[PDB]
Amino acid sequence: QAVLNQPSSVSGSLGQRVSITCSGSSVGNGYVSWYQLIPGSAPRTLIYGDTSRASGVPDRFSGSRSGNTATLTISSLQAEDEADYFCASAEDSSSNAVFGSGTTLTVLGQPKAAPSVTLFPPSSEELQANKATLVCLISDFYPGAVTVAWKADSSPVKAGVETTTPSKQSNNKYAASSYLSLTPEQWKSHRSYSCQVTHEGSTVEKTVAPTECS
Amino acid sequence: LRESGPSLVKPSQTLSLTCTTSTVGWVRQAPGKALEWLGSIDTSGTTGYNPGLKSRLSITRDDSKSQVSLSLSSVTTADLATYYCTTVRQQVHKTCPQGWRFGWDCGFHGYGSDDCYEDCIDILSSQTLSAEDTYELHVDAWGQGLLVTVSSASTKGPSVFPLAPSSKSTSGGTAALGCLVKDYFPEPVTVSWNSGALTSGVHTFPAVLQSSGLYSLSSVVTVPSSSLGTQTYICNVNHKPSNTKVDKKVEPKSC
Repeated sequence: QAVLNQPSSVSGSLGQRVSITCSGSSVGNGYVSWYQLIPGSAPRTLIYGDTSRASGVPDRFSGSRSGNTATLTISSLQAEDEADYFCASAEDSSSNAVFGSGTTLTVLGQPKAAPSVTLFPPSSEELQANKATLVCLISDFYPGAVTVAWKADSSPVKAGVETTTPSKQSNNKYAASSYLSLTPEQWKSHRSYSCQVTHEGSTVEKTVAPTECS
Repeated sequence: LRESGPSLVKPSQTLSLTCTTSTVGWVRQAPGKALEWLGSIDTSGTTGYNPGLKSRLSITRDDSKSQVSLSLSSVTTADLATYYCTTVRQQVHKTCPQGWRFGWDCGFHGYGSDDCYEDCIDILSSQTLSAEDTYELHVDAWGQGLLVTVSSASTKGPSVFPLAPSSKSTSGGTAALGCLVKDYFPEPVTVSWNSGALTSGVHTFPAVLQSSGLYSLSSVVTVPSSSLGTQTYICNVNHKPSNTKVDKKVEPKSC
């Protein structure tokens, strides 16, 4: 039950350097390895033995130690480095290791990007299955902070709504999704529905109407 | 390293997984939690286990079939996690205090050569301290990760609906089309496009969990607008927990 404590969040500027610390529970008897976890991917070993790089690890990733405190340094921060990082160490002849609390790295100074918003009304197939789901897809924005509101005839809607937290796309920009689950009767009981996406002092609103084909 | 086994195990039951290959360990991660070591086993069969879990943990290996096994008994919702098959490198390193030297570094190879000696050569029958141990363990390679849900609820396959583009939802040269994967359980659902040939502009979203206890997600691809009238786009939904594969062609709306 060795305690390897990391800062929960660290931020650095694009192209600059950043450090993620891994401090011990209190005689550092084991070496520290580091790991990179990008959602949707399996973990990636970066550093082992305090300072040795693994295979395919760029040179900007570097490790160092200072008595019970191991540091992962990323010298030239890139946008693809935004990820979760975990240190680890084995504290005995036991074939066991302990992982650090983890650090979520934020890369600032990336190009801001207004969101694109796509609003799909319920498909004819789903409507014929006696269901109606409005699907609001939000893509290609940075930073990854949006609030999503739904409207029915310009009246707010809070029930039957589900929204996903923004996550990175393959191009290092963010995307989010929101759903409005209705009954077919409710779908026709209004003249229009809107998805409103607020992002950095800007609101993009897309609208669909049961009386007009998408 | 191929994680195989059920994606759903009922409470109180014993989860059992296997990792086909051709020193292996297991790591897991519960949602919003740090990585958690589980155990490993080398060619000599020796086993090590996370002390807090060794009661329920059981790991085996068939060098014959090249298959390592994990068995976690009496599972609870606390064992809901992604389970990773790994490869481990372990190497204990021995060092002597500053000045002190190993017997073999002084030239002595009799009994006690691997201990540290303050007085080198000079009547080696001197003060002898055991060498200090520093342990180095790290995961070499990671498996893709099998998601194991722990719940009494029953498996349910997904219903897939098309997210078709229309004349007003285009973005000039580009257009969005997708698939809505509704009401499945448990996670995960994997989505590809055109059986893996279409990978650019594709984004598959994380799933939402509805008040019904069921999951839903969407996958979208940005394609050229001009090609829509004749191009064929198919989303491939795979839900291994129900052994369900659904391919759905997404056509543009006639409006």
